[PDB]
Amino acid sequence: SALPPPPMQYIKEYTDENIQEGLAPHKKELRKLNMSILINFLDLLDILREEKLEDLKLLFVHVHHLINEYRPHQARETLRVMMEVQKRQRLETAERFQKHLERVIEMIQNCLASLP
Amino acid sequence: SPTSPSYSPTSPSY
Amino acid sequence: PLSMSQNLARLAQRIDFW
Amino acid sequence: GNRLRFQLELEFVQCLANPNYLNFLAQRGYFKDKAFVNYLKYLLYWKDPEYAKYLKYPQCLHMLELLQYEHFRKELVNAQCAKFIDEQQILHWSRKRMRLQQALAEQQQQNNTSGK
Amino acid sequence: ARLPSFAIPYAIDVLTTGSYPRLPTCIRDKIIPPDPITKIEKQATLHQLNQILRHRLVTTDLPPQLANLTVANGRVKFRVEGEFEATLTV
Amino acid sequence: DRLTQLQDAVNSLADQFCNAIGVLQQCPTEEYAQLFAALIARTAKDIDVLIDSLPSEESTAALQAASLYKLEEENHEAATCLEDVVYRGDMLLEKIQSALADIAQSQLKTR
Amino acid sequence: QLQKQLKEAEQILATAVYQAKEKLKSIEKARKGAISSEEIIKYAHRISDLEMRSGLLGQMNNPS
Repeated sequence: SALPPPPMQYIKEYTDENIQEGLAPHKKELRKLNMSILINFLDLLDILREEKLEDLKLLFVHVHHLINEYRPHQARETLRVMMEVQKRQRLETAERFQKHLERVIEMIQNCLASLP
Repeated sequence: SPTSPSYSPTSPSY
Repeated sequence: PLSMSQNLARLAQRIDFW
Repeated sequence: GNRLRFQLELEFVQCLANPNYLNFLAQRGYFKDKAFVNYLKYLLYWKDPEYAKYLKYPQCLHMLELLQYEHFRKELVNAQCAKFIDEQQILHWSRKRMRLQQALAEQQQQNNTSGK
Repeated sequence: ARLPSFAIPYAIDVLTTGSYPRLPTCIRDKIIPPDPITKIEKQATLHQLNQILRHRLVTTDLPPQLANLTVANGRVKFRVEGEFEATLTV
Repeated sequence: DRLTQLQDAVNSLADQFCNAIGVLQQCPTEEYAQLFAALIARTAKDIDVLIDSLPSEESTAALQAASLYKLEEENHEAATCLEDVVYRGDMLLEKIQSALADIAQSQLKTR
Repeated sequence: QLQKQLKEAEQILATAVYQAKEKLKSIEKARKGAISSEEIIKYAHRISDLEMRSGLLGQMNNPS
């Protein structure tokens, strides 16, 4: 049987002494592509090889890498919003606590104004 | 946790 | 899975004077 | 080793993630050398901003965590564990399932919306 | 075709060193090493307890036996002349 | 999200291109032909998606960094104001706690 | 009445303080490299036994 491995080795010498010295070292575009894709499937249906089959492959891989590309844009956006909703709560909670603190400030304030 | 037949051995791995 | 007040129970139970 | 011990740790952890690989290490019979304690630490350095910018298994952390508290090493003499702890990982491998469904409900709720 | 995996989440979390994916309603993991201790916070709770004990004393209908009332660290003190002391935790 | 769908749409595109032939290459006889009228009709509903999947991306996306950047500072200016509040509370309350210690001790030295 | 008023105002603002400390530990480190991630993006991307024994290292350990 093959196996799992051992720990490392020069894991060994390390004890208080060593480590001291062993330290640490174009979308609408796509639209063409697909409408085509429709169309190519079509012709494929049409006449009635290798030539065609590989064709689609190329084309599908086209649209693939196409969308493939697109993905990290929305990635960024996720960031954009990520901070943005950070801002979101940020502001909410701020004015939140505040407005409360106010109303209670009056609460205590009139409570003492309730005293003469 | 012991959902079933508590007994298992440390490393008798066969 | 919350409360500032709850903490007081768990800290109170954990906390004291082979 | 110069450039190597670099990647060495890199791996060593990277695989320290999988837990079996613990028990492997464990009922293997190791956990008796502070050089492991160090090695903990030594790796543990890994938890640095740069430091992970290669890493692939964000289990690594929890690893160190566990495998930082000797009690884990104490416990892992067994795989029963390996079920349990490994069970959480299998359950996690979630969001994709929610996508397929939370929609699904969206749609039904929409039936209700159209139910009005 | 695919592998489209993007996931900023842990990407953040690791960017902050690491993440939540251990045990949310699956706490056992951290759990199974029993929870630790704390010394830094061994004082805010004690002081807040002392203050609410003072407040209960305000909200008490105290009997005359409360004299020589000294407040201490997590130990309510009521010493009488006949010298039985109870440090209970209104 | 919505990306992954377009990926799902491309997966369907092939998937279709296959079983939409599947039986055909392997063989209710016009019923067949409606299995097929479908087969396409499914392809249809897909292409539909394609179409709708489609209207989705927004097109000068490079700079959106620099937008983020102006925004970055925003997040910062949030930092400023809100934290200032934090201190403001910090201060004010301080007084409350104060007066509190006052009463408790004082009244017990009154009661 | 004062006091209970306080009580609230407090453990409320306490609520704050929690979310706050989030705000701090973050706010130091907040937005590292501010692109600084994109790697993490693809990173996780291509991130996402024998495998491990496709251990470039262990692969060095073939005997050794």
